Amino acid sequence: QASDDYRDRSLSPARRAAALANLMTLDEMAAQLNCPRAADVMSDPAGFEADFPYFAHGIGGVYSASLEAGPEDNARAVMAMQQEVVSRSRFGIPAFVFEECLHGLLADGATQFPQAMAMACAFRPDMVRQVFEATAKEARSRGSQGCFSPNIDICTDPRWGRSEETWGEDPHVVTVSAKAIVEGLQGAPAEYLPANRIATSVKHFAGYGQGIGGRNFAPSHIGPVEMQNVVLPPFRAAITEAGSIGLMASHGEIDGVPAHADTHLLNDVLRDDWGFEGYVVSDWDDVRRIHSLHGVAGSEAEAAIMGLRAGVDIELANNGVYLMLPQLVRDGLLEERYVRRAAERILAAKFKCGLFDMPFADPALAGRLARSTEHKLLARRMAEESIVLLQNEGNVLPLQSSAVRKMLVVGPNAASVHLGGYSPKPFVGVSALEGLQAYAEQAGFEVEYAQGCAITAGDEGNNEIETDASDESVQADPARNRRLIAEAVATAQDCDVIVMCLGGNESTAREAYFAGDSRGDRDDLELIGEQNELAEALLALGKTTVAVLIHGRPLSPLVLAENCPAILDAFYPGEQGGHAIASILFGDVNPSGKLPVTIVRNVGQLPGYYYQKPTGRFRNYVFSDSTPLYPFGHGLSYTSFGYGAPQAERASIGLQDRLRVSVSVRNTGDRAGQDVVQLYIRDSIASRARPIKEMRGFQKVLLEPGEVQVVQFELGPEDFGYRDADGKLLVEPGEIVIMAGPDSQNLQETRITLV
Amino acid sequence: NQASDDYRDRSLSPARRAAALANLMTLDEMAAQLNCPRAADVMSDPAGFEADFPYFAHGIGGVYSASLEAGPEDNARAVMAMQQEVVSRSRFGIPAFVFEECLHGLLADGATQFPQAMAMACAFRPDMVRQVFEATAKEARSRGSQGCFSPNIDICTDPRWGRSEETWGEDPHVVTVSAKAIVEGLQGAPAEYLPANRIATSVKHFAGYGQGIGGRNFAPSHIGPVEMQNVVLPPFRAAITEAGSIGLMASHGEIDGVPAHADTHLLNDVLRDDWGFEGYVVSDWDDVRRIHSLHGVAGSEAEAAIMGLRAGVDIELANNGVYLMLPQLVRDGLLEERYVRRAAERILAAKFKCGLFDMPFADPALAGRLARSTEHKLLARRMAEESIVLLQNEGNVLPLQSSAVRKMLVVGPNAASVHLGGYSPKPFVGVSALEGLQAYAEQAGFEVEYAQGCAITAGDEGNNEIETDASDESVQADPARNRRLIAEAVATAQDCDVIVMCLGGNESTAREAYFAGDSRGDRDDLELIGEQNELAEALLALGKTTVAVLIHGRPLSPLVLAENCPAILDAFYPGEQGGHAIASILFGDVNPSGKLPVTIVRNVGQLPGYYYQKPTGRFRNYVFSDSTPLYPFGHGLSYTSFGYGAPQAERASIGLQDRLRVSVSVRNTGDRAGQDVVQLYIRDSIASRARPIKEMRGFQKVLLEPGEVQVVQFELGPEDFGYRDADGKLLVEPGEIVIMAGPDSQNLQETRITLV
Ligand SMILES: [Mg+2]
Ligand SMILES: [Mg+2]
Ligand SMILES: [Mg+2]
Ligand SMILES: [Mg+2]
Ligand SMILES: [Mg+2]
Repeated sequence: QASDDYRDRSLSPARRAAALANLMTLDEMAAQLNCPRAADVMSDPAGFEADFPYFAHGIGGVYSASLEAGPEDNARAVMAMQQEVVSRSRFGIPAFVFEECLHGLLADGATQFPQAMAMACAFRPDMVRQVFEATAKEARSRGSQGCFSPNIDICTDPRWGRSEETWGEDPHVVTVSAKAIVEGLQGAPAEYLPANRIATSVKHFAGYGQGIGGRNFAPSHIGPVEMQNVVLPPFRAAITEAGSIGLMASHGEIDGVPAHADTHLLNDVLRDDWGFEGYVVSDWDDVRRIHSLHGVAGSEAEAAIMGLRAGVDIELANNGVYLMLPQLVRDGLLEERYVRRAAERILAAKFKCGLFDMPFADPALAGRLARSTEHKLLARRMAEESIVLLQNEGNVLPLQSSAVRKMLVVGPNAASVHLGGYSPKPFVGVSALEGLQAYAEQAGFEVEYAQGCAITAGDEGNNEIETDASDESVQADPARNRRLIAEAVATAQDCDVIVMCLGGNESTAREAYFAGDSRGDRDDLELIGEQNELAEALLALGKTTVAVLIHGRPLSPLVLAENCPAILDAFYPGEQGGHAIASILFGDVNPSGKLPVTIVRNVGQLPGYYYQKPTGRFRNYVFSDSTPLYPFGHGLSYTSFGYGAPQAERASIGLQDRLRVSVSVRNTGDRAGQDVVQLYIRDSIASRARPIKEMRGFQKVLLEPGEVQVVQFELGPEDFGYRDADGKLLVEPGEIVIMAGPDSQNLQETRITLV
Repeated sequence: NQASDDYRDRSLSPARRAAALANLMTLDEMAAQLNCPRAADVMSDPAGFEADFPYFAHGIGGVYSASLEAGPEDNARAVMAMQQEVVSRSRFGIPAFVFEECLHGLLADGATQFPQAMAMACAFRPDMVRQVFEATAKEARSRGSQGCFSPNIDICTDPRWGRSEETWGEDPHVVTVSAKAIVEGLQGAPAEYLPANRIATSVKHFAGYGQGIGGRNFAPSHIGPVEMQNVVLPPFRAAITEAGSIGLMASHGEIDGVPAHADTHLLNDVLRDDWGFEGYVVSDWDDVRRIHSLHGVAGSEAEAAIMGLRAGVDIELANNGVYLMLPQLVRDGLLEERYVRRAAERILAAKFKCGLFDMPFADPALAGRLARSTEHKLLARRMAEESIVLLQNEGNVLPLQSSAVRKMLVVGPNAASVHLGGYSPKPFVGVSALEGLQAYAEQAGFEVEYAQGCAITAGDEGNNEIETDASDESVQADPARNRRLIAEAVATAQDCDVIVMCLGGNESTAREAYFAGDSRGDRDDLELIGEQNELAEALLALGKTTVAVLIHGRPLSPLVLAENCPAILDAFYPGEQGGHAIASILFGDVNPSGKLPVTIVRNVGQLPGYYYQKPTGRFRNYVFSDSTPLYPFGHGLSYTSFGYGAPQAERASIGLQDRLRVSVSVRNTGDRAGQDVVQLYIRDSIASRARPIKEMRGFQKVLLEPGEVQVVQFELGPEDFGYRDADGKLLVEPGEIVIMAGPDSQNLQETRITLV
């Protein structure tokens, strides 16, 4: 360690970081803890230094350097900025260049895969890794070596406008997805990142999705055992198994403790229990908000101090409160060892991502990868694996294209592309209307379009031209909608097939920003506005009619589910989604998605997530069907599947043993198809009450007609036990019920005993 | 505690008499004091009961619900006979605790039915609350009951909960103030022994029962330790450590996987060690067994008994309970006898304190004089007059003028029926809205007609006087029949110049969802159920003078009615004299002065909406939806008007341990006398843990003549300005406190002080 040299590429990132940090002044180390927006650094670095003198020593990171630039211009703009940063540091430390990679890179010209919750419907973690390996390549070639993704929050409240960012309600699903995403973006765990990979910052640590009322920023009520067995597991796997380099903290509070000042979470759990060696980044301006919003720090200075000592390493903010850290050290108010501790984490991450050893970006590579043929094909395939068949009464689907003459494609989400939050605007891709038009051209039937109704005012017809940004969204006028509905009814008279494209859009489910009176959470889970009136008016014509749901949050479409026989749930299907919808509507693709959330019947029945305690849904609501509209794991096929009971290899095992379980699944229908075999356990008696069922595995299987297969699962003590308030795994003797089936309701079971 | 202590010495303290007695008792005799089955089988056949349950050879801890279907004198005599059977079996003559329900009066045939608990919370008259429960205790003790499973001091944060009406609202200060007045009314002011004609309280449900997710009865609550210390516990802490509640009952539910009936931290560390409780912990009905059979935490019934007893449950409320295994478990070596002795001694000390050893069992003739006495009926009338809330009075439709009315239509599902709420004797006995208005018309010289309007539940139409069984599960009223009933009321209304709509919910749409079968009582919607809005809009379209009176259990969010009907009274369940109090307020003889003790959200999708949000709790609003409350906490109008000055603190800066005087002037700026509730709130601007944007710390109902001014005085201190950490330690921190005052939680002026 005495001989350690930071210029030695054969040394580990942590040892190069320590050797470099020993050469640095207080001001140089403190500059590494700032991450403003890139825009003002890129446009006038000399003026940025004038306004923010720390920039004489370089910078920790910048956020969103893509700006409005296409792939090659983005790469060149980052190279130019990096040269400005590296020229200011005595040691040539480049900036981290942070972007969003929720479902593809948030940058002009980049491939837009289906939204996270859409992809969660696929139950194909292998394809999730591919999607984010492709995202990483696009990001890194354009100069970004880190991102503020994945969102591995748990969606327990679909009122939340950010639900679409999550992989659903289930800890197992969110955990498996977390690992696939981190390995996709970073590569498999290694001392150094492979080339063409980027650092992840798993967010938001921890409990952000449990905000009361589904209101963004609102406190979460999470007990310590609930924290350990529901909310933390995806983070623990992302950190301790897949090796995520970064982590982002949560806006919110738990029991009065803001996450950005939560030493128990940010230090005791993350550093001591889990051994995290990467960086903790704040969410936007959330260190200041320990004071300005939560009222826990008495000033900006004290907020800076609380966040740093709690364990936040780098502040994502313009003119952040971390700009005060050098003077607070020099004034005696803050121990310099906390500046050094954070800067050493940042530096080791920068070494591990190759910043010191590699070019800044690769403009020509960036141009080849962006929306490449291979990446668009992947986005199409992901959508084909994700779309969920909710119901198909009377086998209306698949449509037979030879028997179609004139199809009406109608609805607020027919002609527009819908990509979800964190997508480059304007949206680029294949709307449902365009997918069906292109399919009709090949198949030889006619397609007619009608608006039907609007969801938000001004969002009608095409989505190709960039809609007025920063303009506040307004609900669509009901009177105009009823005239649009009558127009659609009239146009439908000579159509033999109606395809209604309904749901929500990026204005009715969205992140409610801190500024002003920004809104994005809903107090109702039905289809908003006049869409139900539209669907009823079309369904009354007695035509062959189906619905395709395009939307962000999980929706509870009761009127539609009651009156429309066939419903496809596509969430946001990505830039190739329209082709995938057409292929599924006509049975060229057999739908195979399953719901990664429970769909409750109405918002007054929340919470409805499937892993309730024995008392959680013990009592039902008066005069009201209290069953879910669709249970977790639900999804139909154009074929049928028969299941045998789960078979354990032994009837009894020791507290530390593993156990093999097998399930026989057979295609009992007419068409090749995929089903998702799902494995659940119940810990019958426990030292703390446990859910009535908890998913511990799943497996999507392709089966030809009449084909039968034995699907194998392996469970261990990490599956049969639970973690206590301190994170220690308890395995206790007694009965475990083991359940398997095609969803969380149609289960068969066997029982084993732990001894 | 001395060796000379003698359990027969009435000059000794209850605790010392209980120790002296316990030293004389066997394991089996002490264990028998830990059982509390339902009274009926003990009373009907005591020899058969002892045959079925051998511990009864040594007496019994308690019985539950001995009133049965008997009136006051027969009640008192039936308990005397049963107590003689009990006392004759105990080697030492230990009588039974006789536990009844006293939620809003004694749940027994012929007892005075006061307004429901949430209704009475609207009155902001804790002095009258104390009187109401003094009257209730008299009626209970004279009939042989010396303990009750009351008050319910849960916090109503989720109005979907079918038991909302049993609580005193959402605010910790209000529920704390109410809890102390109830305990001091039922038990008397804290004393070594209960005075005559008082009974023991068992404050329930410990702790967090109201926070069950989904508003679903029995469902887990998610409560952090600081929230628990500053929201849920303060009423229990005040009841236990200040008012001296002798008993306490635990909760059905779990927090973070820990059943409350097995929560050693709650039942021992906080209740025994931190607070110094010396009374008894009684289980809720069969909840010790359910540690095993519902929660899945105990591996067996024997393990459940052990968990409950060691956690700190002293007496099991159950038939054929798991505590019947306690003697054999001690003898088998699976349980230390000292836990049986710890529990039985608490029970015995409570019995001494309640005078069971030194008093007659009951008093049949006094029981007959007290039951629904003229003084108690008048108190029930006056309480309703103080509780009914004027929600809105657009254009000053109220008060009606009696001399100006000719023909009034009284219409709606809650007009002709009496509604008293859960935990009331059936069939209900009282003055319905219709009857109250008919009697007012007779004296006033105008006509009244009645129409059903619509039904809420099928078979519940017309008056509520003749008895029907509770074994017919309730079904919702038929919409087509209701539409015909709406048309009929429309026709009847054509000749009426005034329409009074009696709407809301009933004891079937808000009720306790019981354990057995598929019992239901919680709602996933807060609007008026069924066709009541249809009925209301049909009558409003006629253009006559129309007012609405709301009669219901849970807080309701009647958006349609709030938008379309200009004058709304909220009566909750106004007790057995409620019909008269409603009529008196409709015509101006009483100026309404109730205030809401909960926040009323616009719709169930905006829950939670309780006012004391953290700064982030309602930081963001719902897309395309008015996210303000429909009515804020503390809201209530008047037939006069009140002008408020700003709160004035006596000092701008005080020390951490100082008390502070604050005054608020209020002036009657209208033309008739009336009451208002002056309300004080604080905000701790900066705190080591984030605190609510405002927290009620005082209130005072005032009565003012036209033009009269009063300067209301409040005093605040460390317990008001600070907050309790996760261990219960009061933290007071230097820095700014905002002090706010006004007639409700939204119409406030403020001043700022500094703690140094
Ligand atoms: Mg929506
Ligand atoms: Mg077990
Ligand atoms: Mg607890
Ligand atoms: Mg109701
Ligand atoms: Mg303070």
